[PDB]
Amino acid sequence: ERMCGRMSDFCREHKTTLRYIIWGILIAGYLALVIAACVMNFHRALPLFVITVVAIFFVVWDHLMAKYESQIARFLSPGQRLLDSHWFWLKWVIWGCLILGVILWLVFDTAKLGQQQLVSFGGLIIYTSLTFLFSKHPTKVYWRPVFWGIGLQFLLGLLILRTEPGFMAFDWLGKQVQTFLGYSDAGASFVFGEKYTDHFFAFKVLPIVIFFSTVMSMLYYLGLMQWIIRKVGWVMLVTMGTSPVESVVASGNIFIGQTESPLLVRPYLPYVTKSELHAIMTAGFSTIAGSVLGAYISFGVSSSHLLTASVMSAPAALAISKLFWPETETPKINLKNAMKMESGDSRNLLEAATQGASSSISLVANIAVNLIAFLALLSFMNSALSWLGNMFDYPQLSFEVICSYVFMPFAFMMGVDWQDSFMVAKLIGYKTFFNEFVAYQQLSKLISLRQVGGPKFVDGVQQYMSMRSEAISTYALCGFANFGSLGIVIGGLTSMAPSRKRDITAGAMRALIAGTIACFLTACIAGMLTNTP
Amino acid sequence: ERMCGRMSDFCREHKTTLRYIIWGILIAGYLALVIAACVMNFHRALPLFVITVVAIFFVVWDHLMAKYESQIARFLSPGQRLLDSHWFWLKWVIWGCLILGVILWLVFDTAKLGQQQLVSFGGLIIYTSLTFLFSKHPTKVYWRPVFWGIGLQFLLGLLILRTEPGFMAFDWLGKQVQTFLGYSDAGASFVFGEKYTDHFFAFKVLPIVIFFSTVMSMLYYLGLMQWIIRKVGWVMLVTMGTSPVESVVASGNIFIGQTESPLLVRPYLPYVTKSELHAIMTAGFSTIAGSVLGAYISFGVSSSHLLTASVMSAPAALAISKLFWPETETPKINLKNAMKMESGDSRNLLEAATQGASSSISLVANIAVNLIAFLALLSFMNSALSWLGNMFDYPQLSFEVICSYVFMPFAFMMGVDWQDSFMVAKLIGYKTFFNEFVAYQQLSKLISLRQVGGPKFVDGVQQYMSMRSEAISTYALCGFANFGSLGIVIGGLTSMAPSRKRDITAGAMRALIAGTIACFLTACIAGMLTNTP
Amino acid sequence: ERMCGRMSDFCREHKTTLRYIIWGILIAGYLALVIAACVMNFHRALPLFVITVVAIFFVVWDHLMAKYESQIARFLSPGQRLLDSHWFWLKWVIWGCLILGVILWLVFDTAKLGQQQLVSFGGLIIYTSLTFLFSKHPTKVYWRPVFWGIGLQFLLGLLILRTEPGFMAFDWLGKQVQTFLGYSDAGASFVFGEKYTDHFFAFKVLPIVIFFSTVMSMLYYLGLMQWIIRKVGWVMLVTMGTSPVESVVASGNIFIGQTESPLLVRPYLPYVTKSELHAIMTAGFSTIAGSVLGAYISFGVSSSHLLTASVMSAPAALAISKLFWPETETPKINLKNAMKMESGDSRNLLEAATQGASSSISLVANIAVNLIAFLALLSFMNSALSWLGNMFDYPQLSFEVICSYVFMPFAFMMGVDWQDSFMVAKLIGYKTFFNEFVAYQQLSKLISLRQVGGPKFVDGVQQYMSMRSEAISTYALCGFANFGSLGIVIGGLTSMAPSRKRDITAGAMRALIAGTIACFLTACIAGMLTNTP
Ligand SMILES: NC(=O)c1ncn([C@@H]2O[C@H](CO)[C@@H](O)[C@H]2O)n1
Ligand SMILES: NC(=O)c1ncn([C@@H]2O[C@H](CO)[C@@H](O)[C@H]2O)n1
Ligand SMILES: NC(=O)c1ncn([C@@H]2O[C@H](CO)[C@@H](O)[C@H]2O)n1
Ligand code: NA
Ligand code: NA
Ligand code: NA
Ligand code: NA
Ligand code: NA
Ligand code: NA
Repeated sequence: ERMCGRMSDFCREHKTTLRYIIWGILIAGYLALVIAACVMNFHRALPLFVITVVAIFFVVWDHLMAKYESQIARFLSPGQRLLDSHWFWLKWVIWGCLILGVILWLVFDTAKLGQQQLVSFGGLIIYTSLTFLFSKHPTKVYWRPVFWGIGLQFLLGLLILRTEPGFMAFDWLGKQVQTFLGYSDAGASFVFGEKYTDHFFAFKVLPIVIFFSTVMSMLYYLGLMQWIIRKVGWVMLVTMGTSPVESVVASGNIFIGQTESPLLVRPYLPYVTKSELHAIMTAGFSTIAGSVLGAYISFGVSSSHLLTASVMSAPAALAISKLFWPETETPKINLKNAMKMESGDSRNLLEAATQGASSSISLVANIAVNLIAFLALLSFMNSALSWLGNMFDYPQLSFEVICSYVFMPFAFMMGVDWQDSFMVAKLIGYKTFFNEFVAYQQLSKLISLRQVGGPKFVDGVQQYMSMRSEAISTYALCGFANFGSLGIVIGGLTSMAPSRKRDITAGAMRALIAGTIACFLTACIAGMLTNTP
Repeated sequence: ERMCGRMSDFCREHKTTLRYIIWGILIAGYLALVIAACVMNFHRALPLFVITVVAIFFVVWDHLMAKYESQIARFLSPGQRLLDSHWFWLKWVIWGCLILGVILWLVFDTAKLGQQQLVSFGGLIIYTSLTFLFSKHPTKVYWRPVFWGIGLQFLLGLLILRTEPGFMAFDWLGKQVQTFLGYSDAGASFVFGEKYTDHFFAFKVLPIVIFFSTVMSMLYYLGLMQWIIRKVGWVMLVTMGTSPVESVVASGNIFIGQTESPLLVRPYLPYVTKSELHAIMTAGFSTIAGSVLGAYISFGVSSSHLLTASVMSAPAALAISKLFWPETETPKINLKNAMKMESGDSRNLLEAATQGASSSISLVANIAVNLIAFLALLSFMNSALSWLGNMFDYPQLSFEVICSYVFMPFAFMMGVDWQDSFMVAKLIGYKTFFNEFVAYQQLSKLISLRQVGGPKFVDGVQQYMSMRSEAISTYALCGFANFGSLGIVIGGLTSMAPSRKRDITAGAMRALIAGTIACFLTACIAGMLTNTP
Repeated sequence: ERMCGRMSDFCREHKTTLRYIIWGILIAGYLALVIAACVMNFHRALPLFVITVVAIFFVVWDHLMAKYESQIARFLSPGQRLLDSHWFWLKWVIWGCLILGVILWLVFDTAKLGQQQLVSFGGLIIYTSLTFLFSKHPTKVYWRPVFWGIGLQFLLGLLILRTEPGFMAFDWLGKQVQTFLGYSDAGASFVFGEKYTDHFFAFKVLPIVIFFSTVMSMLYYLGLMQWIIRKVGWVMLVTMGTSPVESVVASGNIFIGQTESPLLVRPYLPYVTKSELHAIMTAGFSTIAGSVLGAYISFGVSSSHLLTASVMSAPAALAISKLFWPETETPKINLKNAMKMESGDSRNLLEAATQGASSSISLVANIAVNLIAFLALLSFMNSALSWLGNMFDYPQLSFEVICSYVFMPFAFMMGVDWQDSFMVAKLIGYKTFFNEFVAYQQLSKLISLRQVGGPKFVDGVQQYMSMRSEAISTYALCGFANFGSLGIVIGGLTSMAPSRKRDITAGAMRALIAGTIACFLTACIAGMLTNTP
């Protein structure tokens, strides 16, 4: 096999040029398809052209930043020095302008919108004040992250809610997800037959969770998920001044669950501080995963609001975490170590899909069993309370009634009107004691009732509430924060960092409370920008 | 935060009084609700008053025993010394009176009831004699536990079967369980839709198992389960004279499965003797769990008889275990170590519920798969036997026919009449080779046939049997003793005590046989007290 | 208990004779039943007589070989020496006769059958040549296994396809399996109700997998599976000259999956060579398991062809493995060590059934989830391609179209006609990127369409293809070779042999390719013997 040896030697000699040429040919073929499509018809091929353009722009941008990082940093340095020199007096001017802007916005927009929006702003202040009073180290508070996190939420809300471009963008983004979740019906129909709709939740909704988990694993293998995570984490790190580890985890928890987001930084967990560990747990409790997003949309919950809430939950989580548990130690991990995220042990795309599918088995099983147990307990509790309430000739006592009268102040501070605050309080109670699947199920019921158009009151009982209240409830309920999740979060994090078991347990409860506050903070910002129809 | 530090110092200074006062206020509030309910109406609030009274009585009782244990023991000592002094002659009088009482009961009650009850008593003697002949150490038999265990069963049967108070109490207790298992329909309806009744067993019965497992975990967290276990174990220990470890496990196996009852004593397993290890396995094989109780009731099996059999199975298990495998060593574990039972790692009630729910996944999955395999094998075996039986012009040969002609003597000794003994033998065969889900399914069929009222014989084949025979079959089938369970029992116990693998394997088969004998012993006692309608 | 001690002493003294006599009595009873059945009627009892006769023959044969092995080997030795002496010249005569026979068969049978059969023979040559060119060590090729493996396939095909006895035998064997898979309906009906047919695949097909897995475990406990494996492995070892380890694994992969066949040789995995490890993986990828056989038959795929393909896949796997990755080291494991296969830790038959049932849980769960994900991805890909294809006014672009135009040459070489080659290529694509459940589902659709008798072309689109093409597709698709299975195969084999992780990864890709080639080789042989109707 002398010829074979010569071929092997030739391949070894010019390995780099051979593969580079092959990739170049593939790129040229793709560009040829794009240009030909535009030539035949442009209006029909516009989205393909747009996707190609943005991809080219980002690839060129990333290459330039990597290659010319030193030159750009040196070029920026003189301006930074000048700003540092004049900052001692310029800080008052900047702060005064920002305060004036906030005042003007309240006077000319919030007051015009109505009283409820002002109450939302007041609740935002009150929640922040309460977090300060009950802080771990009230004296040792670094206020830069708190203000920046709130400001970033306010800017995101303005761009996505009060501007036609952002409103259109997220409405389009939500509609694509709604289209994407319909593909799972093909697999559900075969496995469970054409009668799979006889059992809606089990045979139609859970397959959506399976399909999304598969896609998320495929994206992780390709590396797009990390690409977005790094881009977002840099913004939060630069503006807020947080540690790289917590910034990366917060950015990654937008798309990933509480139990799989810390895996983005596994080696460095033993060396993190208590504050960073608290922030990690807080971020997990203040967000949802991309696998369960489709199920909530299938119920009837707005896709745009869910996406907006998930994005806004990261800066709030870090801001509340820093205020609730500030940093009193020296961080050890650096930016390069945090940003590098180890992809899984998948040789090819299809193997990644199988791994994602297999992981979804325990996910759906636990979801189904937990729902069965919780609803069974709820029915038992309601029957028992009715039995106890009949002694005083009040047989209507129920878990809902107690929660409505208990969690009412929390909803009123978020800007919900007096009548609907009692209805939102029930959803808050469902989320706090059970999981958020129950709360969104009840919320979907109310949304459907309103869309039907039936009477708003029957026998003196309110049947549905306003559209604005539904939006606020959507933001407040977007989280994995429940008393039950405390144990599994602790167990998983100890399994990843056995040496830090003592520290993990200490901050878990504070993190669980911080996550709920962060969700409420997002709801307050949504409430003060939405209008009363 | 000087004020915060002062508040923290104040809380630390009087931590004990602060929490005690809070608990006192809660207790006062509960009492205020109870008294107010009684004032408004007494007949309507009676059960709440009763529950409060018994709870107060037990709390006071437990506190007094804990505080005044030494004084009470010293007060009792003189009487014990006097009894010991006169016991050498007083033992004959007591034994003679007990023998005379047994004779009188047989003559004036059993003979009046009929021949079958006398046969039940004879079978009770015969089973005990057979256990003695095939004992491990026939010479080294301690007869106190054997007689006390049988006597306790006889007293329990008299109080629960032949007295209006006990009969009413357990009928009421069974009805509450029947009400309790209906709450799972709320969760089943949502997960599996309103058509969940199209698939009865999978979508309605298994959720009952999930719900009960959840409740059992919640009770274990609160500590009620241990409270009852200690109370029962003390009675068996004091009367029978068994070791604390086996007494606790036997009392706990009334409510818990064979594989989770030994966890009540995990640390001390390596130090137990062979006899105690045999008793532990025997108790597991002679009882059922509280999670599968609802499924059996859903089939149609009597709730009262199931509860009565579960209670009566513990003294029988210990009695047969001691006789079959008596003690020839010195026990090491003491009472205080055995009674202390380590609760699970659950921070709150809701976390306990989630843990109980998660554990039920493997339970229902194994149940469903095992049933599919066993019934498929049963159909294959019956077809093969019919194929083989046709050679001799007898195509009716089947697994049922062989079992009916094989296990008939065991049922006749339990007091079943000649005609129905062949029908009970089939159920015994189903339980021995398959699990007890199959046997109870067949028993429910027969119960439904009788309740319908159709012909008792069609084409010369008996369709159903008497009510008394159904009760006896209910007692005999209440156990986890099957050839398949031998492996999983050994594996789980080795996993808990790796060093004792050699001892565990040796006694597993004897324990499996002892459990079946104990179940038969309970059935014999039930048969000799029930009447022929 | 002096009598008991005497009985124990008597049992110990003559333990061997006591159990031997008991077994003899049981054998005599069985023979009495057989003879009596024949006496009453012979034609009705014929199959029982046949089974008894063959069992007796094999038992006697095995005993004689074990006892008289040395004498037989010595008796054969002189002939072997004489053949070795004259082999230097006799080899040319034997080889020439074999070549002449092949030529005569082609001229007088293949040419008569038609052109397509000749193309199948050409494809067989071409696939072998390609494996030679891309071999790991082309110079160090041992050609004995390659020719013997192909020859054994040719002989098996002749006996099973072109002879009435073999054709009848495998048709009968397939029909028995079809009867055997109907027994699972008994368990499915109870667990999932009488409406279990509303969801065909989940509630009827998967239980078949559960039932077969249970039966396979029971057979493994009894030892029949090993008995057949040794008999087949000896034939392949003697004729082909392969190592005992790979021969045993190849014979065992006919009945067992890729992940459980290596367990037949667990201790010796660290000591195998690279070539043997490659052969093990190749055999796993070139065969299916007996648990999934029923599901494929339920779809509508021929049982006889599936059995024939599974048998023919072992010699092909070894032949291709040796050619693709020949041996350049010295094997260490011997025949006695390889043949001894350690049965599982099952005390009795029923425990084995439970263990087999439990293992099937993960099997069916992974199957269902993988199918849901793959079909969902397929729908998404097709929609995306249609969206991209509309730019060029070609909205019919799809995964099927691309695969049809890509994998066409592979199907044409196997002997499929021009029109049907494009249809077979789609099935090949489904098997390569997804699993073989999808491909067989599509194949069953085509088979049903043909059996209906509808038009073969509608709107110029072929709806179904010939019966011969369906057979060829059946042979080509019989394998577990897919890109996704690569990871799980590597993980399982590393878990069994941790030290060989580096070697396992290197040969996995070559093994995956070899398995597909082996499946194609079987299809080519089937194509050249089947006739065009
Ligand atoms: N991808 C994940 O990690 C995930 N998804 C769902 N849940 C759990 O399911 C519950 C309800 O959806 C949540 O509270 C979580 O505890 N976890
Ligand atoms: N809670 C438990 O431990 C449990 N419950 C059921 N089973 C098993 O399920 C089988 C039939 O119910 C029993 O024989 C047991 O082996 N075990
Ligand atoms: N018994 C087994 O080992 C088995 N059975 C099925 N599969 C997997 O299921 C997939 C489709 O059946 C195959 O590719 C295998 O990867 N494995
Ligand atoms: Na999240
Ligand atoms: Na949130
Ligand atoms: Na039990
Ligand atoms: Na029992
Ligand atoms: Na196989
Ligand atoms: Na194959």
